[PDB]
Amino acid sequence: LSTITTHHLTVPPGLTPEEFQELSSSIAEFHSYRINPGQCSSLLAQRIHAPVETVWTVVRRFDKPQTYKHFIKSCSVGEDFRMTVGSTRDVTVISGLPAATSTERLDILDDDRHVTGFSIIGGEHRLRNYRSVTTVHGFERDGEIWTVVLESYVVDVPEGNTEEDTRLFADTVVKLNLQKLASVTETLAREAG
Amino acid sequence: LSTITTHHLTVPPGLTPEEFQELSSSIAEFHSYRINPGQCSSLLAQRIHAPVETVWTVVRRFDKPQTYKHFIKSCSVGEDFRMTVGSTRDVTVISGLPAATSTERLDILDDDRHVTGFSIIGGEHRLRNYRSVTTVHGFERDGEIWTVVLESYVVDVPEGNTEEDTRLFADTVVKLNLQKLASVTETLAREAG
Ligand SMILES: O=C(O)/C=C/c1ccc(O)c(O)c1
Ligand SMILES: O=C(O)/C=C/c1ccc(O)c(O)c1
Repeated sequence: LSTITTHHLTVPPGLTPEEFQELSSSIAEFHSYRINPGQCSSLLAQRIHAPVETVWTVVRRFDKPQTYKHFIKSCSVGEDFRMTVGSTRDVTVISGLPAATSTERLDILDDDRHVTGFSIIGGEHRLRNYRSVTTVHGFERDGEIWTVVLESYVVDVPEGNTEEDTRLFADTVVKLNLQKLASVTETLAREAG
Repeated sequence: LSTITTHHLTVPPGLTPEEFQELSSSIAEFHSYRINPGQCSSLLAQRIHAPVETVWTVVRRFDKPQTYKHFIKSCSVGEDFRMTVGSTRDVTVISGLPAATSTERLDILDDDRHVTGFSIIGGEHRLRNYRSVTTVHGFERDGEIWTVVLESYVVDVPEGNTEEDTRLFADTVVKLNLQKLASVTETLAREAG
């Protein structure tokens, strides 16, 4: 039947053991899921040479995912949008197929603890019933400062797909978007303002 | 009926007018196509802070596209592969769909002029009858050296797609792969060896 993910028990790629030891409690709290047959789940990590709040200022902008994600043709939130849990956005993904819309709901937004997350609630693409959580974490050593971003998801494996089929695709997309996040926020950090 | 592409008559994004003026003859020679209704074509450019031959050493490796492209699960050329025009490779693309194979043929390989190109000759994906050409070009100013990579393609627009549907997708993939090429070759340059 259902099982618990083990992301919080091993070092994900792109994290050092030292970083993992500081983050294991956060991974248990925010990046653990109860999964069912036909679902898969992964945890990805990205080190960023910028302060936490600089990274968080970009991560938290639910209305502007194109600021750090690839393959976004457009994203609309409509008038009267407030940055509050329950809000939705309509994302049009660059897919090489006829353009549709992924409708996504903001599930979590904690500016104190630097946690956000969302669910895909409709849209006809390769990530059915996708739900993800992103957390942002600060590190220091001898006055030097960096950030780690953790992003996990659960998603349905489509009929005819292997788990590897779906997991490798979703991991690749998340990893590439985190690399964009790292580039964008490192530029913001180096330029101050 | 058929028309000629105009890539050689305007500055593509990511190129300066000065760079374009030095490259317009190469764009006419290597990045111009006769296209038909139902096809689209684009030219993309990427500046790289590395010497031409450093970039070319990576660009030319037809057997190892994963060295600079994203979304490659595997690539096989089989025993007795020689780097010669007419050779093929089997590329398995990370697609979130059940894994298949894009069979691709090496169309051009000129180590003197730094031109290569390939065609997708089978594979059941979003880039039917895709053909592309990549050229690598050196620039100098006051002893400083850089490279521009130009990559163009022609591809079929699937039934039900708009030209923008296909062109935005193919452009995004090419642009992201060129960014990876820039990162990989800039690292090779900075480390020498
Ligand atoms: O390629 C697909 O099949 C879907 C990709 C996708 C779907 C929803 C998003 O928010 C997003 O950034 C990417
Ligand atoms: O996403 C698709 O539909 C196909 C992508 C694709 C197809 C062939 C390649 O060589 C490649 O790098 C990517």
